[PDB]
Amino acid sequence: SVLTQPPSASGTPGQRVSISCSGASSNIGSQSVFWYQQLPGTAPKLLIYSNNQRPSGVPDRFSGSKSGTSASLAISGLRSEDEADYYCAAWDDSLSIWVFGGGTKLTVLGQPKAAPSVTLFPPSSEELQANKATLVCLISDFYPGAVTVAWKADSSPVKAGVETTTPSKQSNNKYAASSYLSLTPEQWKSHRSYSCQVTHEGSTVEKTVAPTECS
Amino acid sequence: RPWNPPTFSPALLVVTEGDNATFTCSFSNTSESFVLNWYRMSPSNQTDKLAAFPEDCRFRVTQLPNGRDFHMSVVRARRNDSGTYLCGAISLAPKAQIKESLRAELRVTERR
Amino acid sequence: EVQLLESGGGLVQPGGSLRLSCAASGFTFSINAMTWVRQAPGKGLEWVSTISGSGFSTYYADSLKGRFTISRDNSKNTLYLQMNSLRAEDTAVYYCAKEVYGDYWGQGTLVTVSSASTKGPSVFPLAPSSKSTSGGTAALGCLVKDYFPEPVTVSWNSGALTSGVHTFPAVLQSSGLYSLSSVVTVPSSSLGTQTYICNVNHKPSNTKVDKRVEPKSC
Ligand SMILES: *[C@@H]1O[C@H](CO[C@@H]2O[C@@H](C)[C@@H](O)[C@@H](O)[C@@H]2O)[C@@H](O[C@@H]2O[C@H](CO)[C@@H](O)[C@H](O)[C@H]2NC(C)=O)[C@H](O)[C@H]1NC(C)=O
Ligand SMILES: *[C@@H]1O[C@H](CO[C@@H]2O[C@@H](C)[C@@H](O)[C@@H](O)[C@@H]2O)[C@@H](O[C@@H]2O[C@H](CO)[C@@H](O)[C@H](O)[C@H]2NC(C)=O)[C@H](O)[C@H]1NC(C)=O
Ligand SMILES: *[C@@H]1O[C@H](CO)[C@@H](O)[C@H](O)[C@H]1NC(C)=O
Repeated sequence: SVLTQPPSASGTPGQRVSISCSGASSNIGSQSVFWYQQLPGTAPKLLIYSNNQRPSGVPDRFSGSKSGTSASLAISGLRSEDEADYYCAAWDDSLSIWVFGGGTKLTVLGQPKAAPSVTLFPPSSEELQANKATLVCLISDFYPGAVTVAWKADSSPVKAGVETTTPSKQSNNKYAASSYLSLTPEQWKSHRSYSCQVTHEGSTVEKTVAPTECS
Repeated sequence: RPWNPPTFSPALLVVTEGDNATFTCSFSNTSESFVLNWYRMSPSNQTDKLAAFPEDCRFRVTQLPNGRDFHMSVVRARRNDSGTYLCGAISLAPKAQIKESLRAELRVTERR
Repeated sequence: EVQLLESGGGLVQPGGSLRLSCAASGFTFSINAMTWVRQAPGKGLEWVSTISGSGFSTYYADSLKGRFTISRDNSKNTLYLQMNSLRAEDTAVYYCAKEVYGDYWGQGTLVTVSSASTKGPSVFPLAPSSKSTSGGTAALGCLVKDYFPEPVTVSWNSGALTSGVHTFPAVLQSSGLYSLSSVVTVPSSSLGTQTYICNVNHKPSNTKVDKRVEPKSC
């Protein structure tokens, strides 16, 4: 993109952060700058129009400015809910196009720590009757949004048949992640127990299931 | 006594030479003594009046049935119509006073 | 007030074509410029095209090389995007938006450009038990296995239950099929009294599955 933005920006709760947008005389220099907020899992929304005006619904903690061929979005009183991708955009009168900036991921560091909740589901009766077996390790309510997942079958590490998602934000502003271990029914019944072990900030929560035990 | 200015939308309108371009001016009047003007900013940085409601022929203003909104249309836009536009509500009574909208931009492009 | 609703998304083969639609309400469509923007998974927004209210002015991203045509029908309050000679790189969410600058956006529709086959999901319950109970609350879920293409959406109890819900991102398995899970935290006292059903929608296969998640007695 011909509007360049920093790829990342960060602050801690209550602080003020600024996100820059750099362009040229044919765009930012001669045209209005607009900004957008894109929260995780959602469509963009208009945040600032005409360099510095807020649509209804946008709080006054968000402001925009422009000078020369550069523009800036400022966010005062940073909150967890502000974690999102921010884009600037403007018309370019040399090419007769609309241009979005490359986008800036805003992270809000220093939110309250929260250890993960872990729920380990054994294969369903229904799935086993369909000749398949999936262990489902669901991980929720944690902050910071980074975990490591390890699987065991009776104390030995398993790496084959594991798929894990990257943490993403929940409704309540904490993070969640998921991990799956795919087995055949025979493999499922081969071991006394299986465990999902989740490491978060150097500490670990482990959940166990057993084929002989209704879990 | 305070009163709110008109709003003027959209913030940016892009059209090719020969098309029409319509802005919307919205005004919550508190009485019936008012008039609505449509302006453009001159090179001089001065408001040039284009049209009014109630009532060159290329700039038209139309009052909608809802008793709030007005369509302000450039018919057969030209490249040199590119610039900054606004609307203004004039209270006629009890005190003659103008309140301007925010300004919006029109960009009129060359037909490829 | 303003509403924008995309349709026409889904799976298309490379070199194929697809027409997207966007139905609009809550504003005067005939005088309003309308726009398409797209976004590839994990990437930035990319403006595609804008059309004037009349249809007589259209603008396009240079990168498209005239493979796309924007059009509208003011009679029906509908915007269109004709996309031809589709390549893998066109795989993205396509958003309809109002104005050149997008004062309002639709939720988007995912276009997947692939020669792989459609497959609807198998849905399995993730049943609550003492082992998914945390005192006054309990977790239950649904496993949505082996579908293609994206996306699946999940609701609970037909949208009456939204609090405590989390639907995870999909995993892409080595099979080339996707799987995801949805979980919900509910009062542990409700496990015997309240039915919980996950509603799984897979529009690319015209499939919907409603799976009852019964508690285990252990
Ligand atoms: C707010 O103004 C509307 C519009 O008023 C008309 O247009 C103005 C520009 C000005 O020329 C007025 O003198 C005009 O009457 C008022 O709406 C109307 O009200 C009258 C009386 O009820 C009705 O006969 C007309 O049909 C209406 N016109 C429209 C287009 O709605 C409205 O009453 C004003 N509101 C207040 C609080 O005074
Ligand atoms: C651009 O607008 C002209 C003018 O339209 C008139 O003025 C507008 C502000 C609005 O009040 C319209 O309802 C009016 O019709 C359009 O030309 C007129 O179109 C009508 C209907 O087709 C026709 O009967 C008239 O003869 C036309 N008048 C003139 C001066 O040519 C024109 O079609 C518009 N161009 C577009 C939409 O591309
Ligand atoms: C606006 O441009 C037109 C040609 O597009 C020209 O005829 C007209 O004179 C211009 N306006 C002025 C300079 O008054």
